[PDB]
Amino acid sequence: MKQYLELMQKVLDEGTQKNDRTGTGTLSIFGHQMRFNLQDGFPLVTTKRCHLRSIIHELLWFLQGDTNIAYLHENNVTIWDEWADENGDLGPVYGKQWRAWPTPDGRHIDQITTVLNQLKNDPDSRRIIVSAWNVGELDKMACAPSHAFFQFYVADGKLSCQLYQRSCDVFLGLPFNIASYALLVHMMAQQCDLEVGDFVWTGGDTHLYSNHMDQTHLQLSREPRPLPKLIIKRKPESIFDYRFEDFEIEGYDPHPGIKAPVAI
Amino acid sequence: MKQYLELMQKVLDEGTQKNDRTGTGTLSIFGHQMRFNLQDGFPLVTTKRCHLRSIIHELLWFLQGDTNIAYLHENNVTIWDEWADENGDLGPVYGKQWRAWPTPDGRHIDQITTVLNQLKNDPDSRRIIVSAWNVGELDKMACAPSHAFFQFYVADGKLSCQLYQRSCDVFLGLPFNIASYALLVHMMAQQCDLEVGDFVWTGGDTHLYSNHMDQTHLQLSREPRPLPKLIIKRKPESIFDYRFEDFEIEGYDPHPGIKAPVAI
Ligand SMILES: *SCCNC(=O)[C@H]1CCCN1S(=O)(=O)c1ccc(C)cc1
Ligand SMILES: *SCCNC(=O)[C@H]1CCCN1S(=O)(=O)c1ccc(C)cc1
Repeated sequence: MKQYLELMQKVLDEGTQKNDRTGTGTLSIFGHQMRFNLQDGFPLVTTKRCHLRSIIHELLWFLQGDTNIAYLHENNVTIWDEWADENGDLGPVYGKQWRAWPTPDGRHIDQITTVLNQLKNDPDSRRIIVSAWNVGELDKMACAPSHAFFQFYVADGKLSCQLYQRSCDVFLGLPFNIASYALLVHMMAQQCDLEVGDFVWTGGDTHLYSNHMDQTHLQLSREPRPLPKLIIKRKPESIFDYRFEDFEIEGYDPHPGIKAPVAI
Repeated sequence: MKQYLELMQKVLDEGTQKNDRTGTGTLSIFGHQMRFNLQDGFPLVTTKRCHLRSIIHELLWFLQGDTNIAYLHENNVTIWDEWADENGDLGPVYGKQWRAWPTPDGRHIDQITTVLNQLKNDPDSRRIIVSAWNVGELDKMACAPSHAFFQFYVADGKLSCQLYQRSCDVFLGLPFNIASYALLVHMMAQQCDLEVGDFVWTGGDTHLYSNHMDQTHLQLSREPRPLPKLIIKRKPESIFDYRFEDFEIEGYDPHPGIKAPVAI
């Protein structure tokens, strides 16, 4: 997409050479923001085909609050396979913190139920937030949350959401992360009876891996296509009742997918 | 400063007229990002006289982990006085979370000491983060954090910092928050033998209260002056040992102070 393709070119032109924990290099910048008006269309990258299948399964898995990858296994989603332990456990990563953030005194906080009630009873709140950044549980996680904190906002009947992404693999993770959050906004807008507003994406350490450079150069030579349109075929009773088949993307016409080596 | 007046002009030109928790009335935009290269000068607003006295006191108080206004009220700092209980307590707000985030297993994490060690030993880490967003303890706090989460980053010997400010009073709070974090960045860079890089400010619900409108347009009729300069006079043994008198501002020649009323 245009903002996506400008950010890629910005990392190339001004990123500085950095080394990651894996000994692979990166070109990196710090501080970047893009805004997607979801009424202009579903923000799925069109300069390389992006499969939504796993994105959709992951989001539902998150909202259900389980962190073991058996559900992903049941639908053959393998994006989390390498962090899981022998029992398929990730520790208390995203979904555990979204639905059951553990308190000092033994209880759990359901941040999705909270934001849904704030959106419905107090939509002008300035603290309609969900944080995955549970400092006291970072050491138990298979990985520290990348897409770390998000906030919702309502204006003129429209629901917007901003994500702070402390660490961003521009080529491989970003298209995935942008779709995931746009998806959730549509879902929440429907459950709160709102229209969709903007998806504001803000990055911390925003980088392109050194072995993503040919694929980036190839992707910058293509021209973006008009954005697709998301169709939710059925309005379920609550935000926790979506099923994979509820979502359809229409008008998606991407250039060919581009394969990139994944860095562990 | 230029970035600061551009943000005021943006809220006035794009903002949505809404109300506050008290119902006061705001003009707000959702999502914004701006940058201050700290080698250009210490980002203290000059379109109205701002006093660094209180900001320094508040930051040393935060850094001690303190949440009682006693130290602030001794040094005639009254900015927290309306939130404090009859004992002067604010609850586990900012400084408590910075220095002793309570984990579910009964540990306490010192986030500042953690980012200090990560700056010295793993400056390329993509998780050098301090979060005040302790979901579990928000409702024990006199108010939920405004300047909720910040991240450090190092490139070419310079220390940068990005803050995610989930609610921003642009006219009254913002000048104080930008100067607070820029002072923090100078202190950390001093402790890690780094030079200062950029302060990146990102906002969530970013608003002007409607009783600050004439003050805001008064400010907007003035030209930004040249940025003052910060001189630190000593290199204390740790980031926790700075004193008020180690800090000097040079070249500060602001337009006149502009008073305005605060929100409850
Ligand atoms: S575990 C270290 C950082 N990686 C991640 O969190 C990965 C694990 C699977 C999902 N995320 S992702 O960054 O959103 C992602 C998604 C898809 C691909 C191909 C790579 C990364
Ligand atoms: S407790 C409700 C929100 N108010 C604050 O968090 C205040 C208390 C003092 C620090 N903050 S502030 O938003 O940074 C601020 C600073 C200075 C003035 C004059 C007003 C508000």
